[PDB]
Amino acid sequence: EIVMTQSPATLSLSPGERATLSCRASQSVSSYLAWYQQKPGQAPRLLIYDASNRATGIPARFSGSGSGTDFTLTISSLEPEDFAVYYCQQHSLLPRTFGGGTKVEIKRTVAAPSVFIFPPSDEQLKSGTASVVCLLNNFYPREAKVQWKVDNALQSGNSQESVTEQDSKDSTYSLSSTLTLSKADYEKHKVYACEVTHQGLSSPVTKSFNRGEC
Amino acid sequence: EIVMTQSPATLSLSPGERATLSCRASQSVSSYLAWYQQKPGQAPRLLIYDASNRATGIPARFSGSGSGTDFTLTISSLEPEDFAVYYCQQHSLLPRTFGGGTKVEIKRTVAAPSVFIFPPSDEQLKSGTASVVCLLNNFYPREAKVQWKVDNALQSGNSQESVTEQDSKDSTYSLSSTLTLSKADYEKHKVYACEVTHQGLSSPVTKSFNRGEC
Amino acid sequence: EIVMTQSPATLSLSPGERATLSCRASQSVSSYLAWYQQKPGQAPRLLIYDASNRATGIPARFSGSGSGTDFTLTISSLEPEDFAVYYCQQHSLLPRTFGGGTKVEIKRTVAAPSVFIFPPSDEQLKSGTASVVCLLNNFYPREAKVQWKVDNALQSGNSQESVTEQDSKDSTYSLSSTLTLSKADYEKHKVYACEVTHQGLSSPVTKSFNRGEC
Amino acid sequence: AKSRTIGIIGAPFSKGQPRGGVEEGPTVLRKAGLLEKLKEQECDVKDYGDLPFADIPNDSPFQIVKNPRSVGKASEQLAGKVAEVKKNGRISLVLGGDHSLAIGSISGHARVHPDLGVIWVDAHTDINTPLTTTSGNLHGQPVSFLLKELKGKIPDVPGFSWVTPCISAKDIVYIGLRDVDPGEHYILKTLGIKYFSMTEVDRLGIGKVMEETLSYLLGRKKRPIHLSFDVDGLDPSFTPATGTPVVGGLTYREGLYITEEIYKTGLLSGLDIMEVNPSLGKTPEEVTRTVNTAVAITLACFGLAREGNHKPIDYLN
Amino acid sequence: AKSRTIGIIGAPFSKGQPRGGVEEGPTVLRKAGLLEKLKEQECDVKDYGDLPFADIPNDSPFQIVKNPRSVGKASEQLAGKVAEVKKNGRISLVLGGDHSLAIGSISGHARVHPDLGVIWVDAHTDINTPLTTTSGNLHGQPVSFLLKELKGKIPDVPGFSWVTPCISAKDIVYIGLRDVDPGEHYILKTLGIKYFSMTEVDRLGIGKVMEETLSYLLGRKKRPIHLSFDVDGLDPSFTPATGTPVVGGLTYREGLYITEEIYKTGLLSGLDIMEVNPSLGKTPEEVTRTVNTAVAITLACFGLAREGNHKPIDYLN
Amino acid sequence: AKSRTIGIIGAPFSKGQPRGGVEEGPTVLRKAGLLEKLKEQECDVKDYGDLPFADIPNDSPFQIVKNPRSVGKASEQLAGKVAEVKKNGRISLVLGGDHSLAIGSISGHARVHPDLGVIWVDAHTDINTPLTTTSGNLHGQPVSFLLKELKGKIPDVPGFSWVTPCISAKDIVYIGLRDVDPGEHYILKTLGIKYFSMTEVDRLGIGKVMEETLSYLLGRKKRPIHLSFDVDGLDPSFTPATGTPVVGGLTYREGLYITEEIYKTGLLSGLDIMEVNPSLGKTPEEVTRTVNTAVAITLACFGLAREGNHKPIDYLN
Ligand SMILES: [Mn+2]
Ligand SMILES: [Mn+2]
Ligand SMILES: [Mn+2]
Repeated sequence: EIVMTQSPATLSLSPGERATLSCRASQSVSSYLAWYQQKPGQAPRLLIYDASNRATGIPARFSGSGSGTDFTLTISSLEPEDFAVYYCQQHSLLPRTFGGGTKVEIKRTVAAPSVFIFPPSDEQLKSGTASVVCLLNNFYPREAKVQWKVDNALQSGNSQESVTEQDSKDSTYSLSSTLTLSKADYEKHKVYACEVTHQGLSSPVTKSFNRGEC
Repeated sequence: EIVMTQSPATLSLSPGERATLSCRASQSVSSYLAWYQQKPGQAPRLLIYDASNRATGIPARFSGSGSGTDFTLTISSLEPEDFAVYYCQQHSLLPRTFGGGTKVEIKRTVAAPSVFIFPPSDEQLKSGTASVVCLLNNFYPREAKVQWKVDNALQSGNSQESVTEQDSKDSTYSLSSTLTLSKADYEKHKVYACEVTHQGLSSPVTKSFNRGEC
Repeated sequence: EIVMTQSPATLSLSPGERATLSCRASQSVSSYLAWYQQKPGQAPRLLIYDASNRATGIPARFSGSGSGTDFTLTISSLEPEDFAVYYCQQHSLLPRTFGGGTKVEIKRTVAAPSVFIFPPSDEQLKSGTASVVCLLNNFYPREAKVQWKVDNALQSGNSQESVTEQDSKDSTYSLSSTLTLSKADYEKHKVYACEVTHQGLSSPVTKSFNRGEC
Repeated sequence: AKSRTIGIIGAPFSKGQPRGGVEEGPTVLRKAGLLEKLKEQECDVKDYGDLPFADIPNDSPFQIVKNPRSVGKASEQLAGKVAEVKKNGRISLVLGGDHSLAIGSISGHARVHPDLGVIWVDAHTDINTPLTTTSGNLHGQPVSFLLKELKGKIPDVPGFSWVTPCISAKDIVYIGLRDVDPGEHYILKTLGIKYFSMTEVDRLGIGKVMEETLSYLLGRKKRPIHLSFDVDGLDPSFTPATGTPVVGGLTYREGLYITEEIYKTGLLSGLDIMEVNPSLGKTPEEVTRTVNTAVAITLACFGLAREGNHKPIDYLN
Repeated sequence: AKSRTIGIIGAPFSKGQPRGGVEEGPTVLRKAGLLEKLKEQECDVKDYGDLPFADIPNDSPFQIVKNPRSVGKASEQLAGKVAEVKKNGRISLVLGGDHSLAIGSISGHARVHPDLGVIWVDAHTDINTPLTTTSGNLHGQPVSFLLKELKGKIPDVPGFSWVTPCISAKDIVYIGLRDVDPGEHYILKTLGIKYFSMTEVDRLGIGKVMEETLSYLLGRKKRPIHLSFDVDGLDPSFTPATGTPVVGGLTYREGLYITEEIYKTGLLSGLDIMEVNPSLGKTPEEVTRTVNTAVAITLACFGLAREGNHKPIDYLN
Repeated sequence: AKSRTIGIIGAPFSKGQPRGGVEEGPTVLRKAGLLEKLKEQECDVKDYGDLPFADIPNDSPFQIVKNPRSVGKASEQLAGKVAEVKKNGRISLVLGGDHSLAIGSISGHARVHPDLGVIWVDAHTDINTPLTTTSGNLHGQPVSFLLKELKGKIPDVPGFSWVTPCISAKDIVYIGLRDVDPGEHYILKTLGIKYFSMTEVDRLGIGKVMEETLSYLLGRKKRPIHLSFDVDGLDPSFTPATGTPVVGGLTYREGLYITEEIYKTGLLSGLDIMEVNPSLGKTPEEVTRTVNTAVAITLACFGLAREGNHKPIDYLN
């Protein structure tokens, strides 16, 4: 059970020069591990098969080194179709541990989320529930906060968030914490504010409404 | 783990003609299973040993067929001593799955429960508890409801029911939901109604009292 | 899994004559078990190796008998350095069960605990918690009680006790129940009494204060 | 070649033994892929599918013998199929299933080769009559229908009227006997059938036993040899998932040596692999070992020597 | 018959070995039902119960030898019982327990048959003296009390004053040696005792070894044979629940062949089955295999041939 | 003595086989304490440490042969060390690791003793060329570099330019063949190399096979014998934690008899123990059995007879 530690946790790079990646082993694998291309929603694909040697139709730019504890994966000529979660994985020891995950993002600039809270529908009040949805939209990076305020009461646990993938077009993100409440706790209050703290935001943006306003 | 599904879940038959029963297998047992006579509170007894052939002192009327997925058990000449939970059980596959249970009842007519709620004793009030007992008695079939009402509050969970066996004499049943409460929750209310809904009842019969009446 | 039952649970003896100890087996070990000297905070030490025969530097006084169900351990010439938890342990059956524990105390007389309750610090009120500490000190034996009173409310569960070892000097004990509360439940009350019931005490001694007194 | 020209007959059959599950004998062995494991070396592999065995619900038993008619119909169907595939000049690989199938296997083989011999490798003799049985299970009674010396001693069992006793007492050699009934041992000493129990194998060694076996059967006349095999004759350390597990069986090495000597005769003409029960595996590992054991026995029957095998061309090219 | 006329002696004894649990040797073997497994064939089964062995609490050891007196009292009681049941003309089946019981077993057998011989099947020679021991355990020292050539070399052990050395160095054959002390191997080469370690069995085969064994013991003079057996001489794949597990032992088939050849002599006169420890079973399955192994060894001692056995009457009736 | 004078060479090496973990071969065997298990009997134990094997990152493969240069550097370092310790007059105990180490082992042994012979005990011949391979793994190709008859048939593998073919086709005996390639069996029949597959061992018995082996190698001329051993030739019931588990191997008793006969020659001059993988143990119990098996093989190579061994002085004192 040799722990494989990938030294870049994630990476963001606007498409360009060498974007070399790293994975370390807990023991001496000695050039007996492989590199992988798990694309989002896809089957993984072999990049490097034994610490180098550029497996079977890999284009021009995906060398790597190692031998035998801390291994490298050189993304030299970035080619932005290659934005995928990458994986070192030892093989010549059982059981066969994978790496951690090497989500390669894009580094445009830090942008502000266009924050949009949404009341639950009256159809949801016909369902006897209430889910307040606070948008975040068209921003960078994912490093955000949502602090729900229920007549200005800092609440969580009733709220499930939702992270879009990074867009191919504008490299942005979109969040939605979903403050799912009962209808009874919904009727107890009106001021439903959503304190959103993001780096592109200068302030913790509190997007609010009143129960029955919109 | 071949699932044995008995096609009659239960059965009720006032004593008479062919009362044939059924069990299906999940695979092809091919005449390699047996029939059983678990009487209430008794050890089970072998009826048919291999899909037919009327094992070793079975009287005159207990044939069956099959071979090899869905098997039959013919109760042709009913003989009302034979009211017992019956069982198909595969054998020639491990592990050896039983059937579901074939409680054979008697089909007299649908009767109304004589409903009798009972206050907890003051001796139970000396115990610091309270259990309200609502009878059902001398009815048919078991398909009943009890809706406790505590100053007319539809409650459950504090109530354990109790099902008599079908009588040999009058083929009836008797129920008692036991609304076991604390003494404190007992003292909070008086109107202790027991909404009993049964098929022999024309109405949901609500048998009530007041705390301190009887 | 032969259960080894030591017939003295504990023992207290002011240093003197034969202080013989006992252990019983669930089966016939037949002189195939050993005696041990787990001193407090120490590694155990072999006393008797096979039901007798005085293992390898044991001084003069530690014989024992048995053969083969109920075994003895004779502490004949007490020598008060020998106050340690003692152990029978079968060996010639797997798995190898130990005894129960033979804490040898000292029997001075029954003394009264000098009881001292202590308010939580205001530094603990700066921590947002509160732990009320009620001493017992310089008494005998350990058989005591603490009944916390929070504006005279018999509470427990918020209280962890703490038992000193028997002193080498005066053979005494010291207890401290630690009524750990929230600061909020602390602020709800003042009269923080500690009903201590001990044999050396003639009465259940209730040591109290008020929140903000000392 | 003339050897390793195979007709494969699967018989998902269980009605001659109690414990159902040997119906998945050919299922597991084909999904173990015996075909592809033959197709490396020069094997004329030709499956003929599984046989559709009818389910007669009114299979009324004998006194002790139970299910006579569906078993007899099964072996009659199998006798037709074995005679069919031995008209093709192939080697009749039949595998089930239990020993009741070996009746029709030897029957259809004797329809083509009446001069055959049987090597019945088994923990048991399986020579029981309907009279001298204790269970009545026909997998304990295949051999008695096929012996000419028990003619008249065989009752008229319903479903076995087509059965002709085809071999003599000298025509058969038992190897691996360690679970023999008193009736079985009495008949064995009665007819003077040549055999090899575990005693004589532990005495002489498996090489001397195989030497004396081939000297007894082929030292007189070179004749087609119908190896009919039970997996319980091998030790249940290798084959625990068999219908009749009896400890102290032959070793895996010994059985491989037997089958290699049989291939080196080249007069192997029909193979029967029975009592394969994956449902009696306590672990799937037990099933895996037992199936691999049976497959390796079959491969060494069809040329897979432990010393190695090659196509007769140069490889230093 | 003259053979398989059995006196059964159970000895729930453990005090000659460290690991307690072989007291439930006769308990498990009798609840394995060796009696009923003898009662099919013509066995004059007669149990004589278990022996009440006293517990002397002051069993003061020797230098290295521990518990001399209770073991000596046990073997003296057992010597009386073995001589008693061999006055009955039976075959003394004694089973425990450990090898210290075999002292009194051979003693009471030599009281009736002074011309006996011993086949000591064991992983060990167990020929240790009180001087040449490493443990002092008397189950490692039974044989040295019984050898006339070690007279004077045996110290005066408390509890063994009744012991008379009854056999010579030529009177005993070891089979199964794979755990031999340097003192044991020195004494073995000193007295010139005929033996068969695992080396010579792997060389000659178990048939040639049994042939040479019976040629050495009975080729000179037909004499009563006292097979004294240890279960560890068989391989711990079959017997893992033994007191001294040593890998590389004899196979189950080999031990059955040994006991079958001993029955075919018919001069078997006393059987000793020791080192049966159900408490050393890691699984109950281990206990089950080991007990069934020992029972099958005993049955093949008393006529259960692997080739089959029958009552000498017609069965085709 | 002249025998059991040991130089110990540990090689924590894996690059000639795929499954990493045989680097902890000498680690586990030394922490199994083979040294102390030699030090009871008269063993001149002298370890020489482990060899520092360099990690060449640019070990560019051949067509199918992978990692040629680090393996060649490893065996060249090992050839120097083996020749060094055989200048000391010791017996070169080398243990790894895999069969690629045996190249340099036999190389450095032939630097001192050009007249040697090889007993290659293995499930495999390992005689593959770079051309006739299927994996390209050099533990499947050690023997072909060392044969004079394959000169020219060996391509110029990078890292093996120092390798001199030192033995002839008559100089080597295979024992334990049960997994042989068609290329391997073709070369084996081509050169006429004397061998002993599992077929001939099951025929003749291990005693006759060892007799014919020593008659073939030492019946002509008494010469230094380099036993190079694989643990997979023994059955994986005893050694499941090997790199190439092939069922139907030799028994533990058979391998002990082999090594005892080799010690009784006294012409053993170099021992190679390879394919020891503790990481392939499914349980630590598997690792424990396999390691104890290999250790007991080594002890029986260096005098530990199953019949017993003693210092040649009196013990009755
Ligand atoms: Mn069979
Ligand atoms: Mn022994
Ligand atoms: Mn190998």
